[PDB]
Amino acid sequence: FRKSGDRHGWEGGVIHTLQQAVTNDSYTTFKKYSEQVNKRPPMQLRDLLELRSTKAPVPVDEVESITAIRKRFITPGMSMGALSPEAHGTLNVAMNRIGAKSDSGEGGEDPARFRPD
Amino acid sequence: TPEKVVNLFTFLAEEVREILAGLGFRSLNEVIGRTDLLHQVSRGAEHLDDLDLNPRLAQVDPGENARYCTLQGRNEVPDTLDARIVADARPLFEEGEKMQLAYNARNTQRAIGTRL
Repeated sequence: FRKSGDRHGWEGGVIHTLQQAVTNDSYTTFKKYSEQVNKRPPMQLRDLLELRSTKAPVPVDEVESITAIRKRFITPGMSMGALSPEAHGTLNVAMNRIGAKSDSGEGGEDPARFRPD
Repeated sequence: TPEKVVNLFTFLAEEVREILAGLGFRSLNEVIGRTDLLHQVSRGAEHLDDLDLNPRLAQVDPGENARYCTLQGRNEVPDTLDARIVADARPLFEEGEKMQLAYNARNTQRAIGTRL
């Protein structure tokens, strides 16, 4: 990235906003981050598209729970070599905590981590 | 000594068995509610009271359903979201690991998180 350069996916304000929203644990800051991300010129194909429905708006307290949807996300493979044990271990435990599935990535894993502490 | 209570209850049971035997019937499930087997007598020819227990001796003819508990097992109650909670928290019962869940509640969810 360079100020004289063109657009980019990960800018500076974006990353600072995301990190502060995660640390502070405040959904309003994450909404601000999402607005700051969506309000840029088109960069990818999916941006050219736009949603459209003909139904009626429904109250948000009738759709699936948060966990029923979180059970769908995963984290792709990350190698134990190109990462530090700390980061991959933290990612693994954080994904196993809420029920979603993490990955292993090429490069095996420590067998000593087969049973919980 | 507990044997005292043992023999007490056994003697009471034998007495009621003999009483129902002499009465004529065969089991207790047929005399419950047949309140026409009772009659009122007087205390004596000296008190001259007019006690009438008739406001009890009447009863209502049931019909189809019997006069006792014909339904074994308790009457279950409708379950709240916590049941679905149990279905999600299997690792907490099978391996013992932490869990973090979240839901949208309403004022029609009584006594949440009790079965857990």
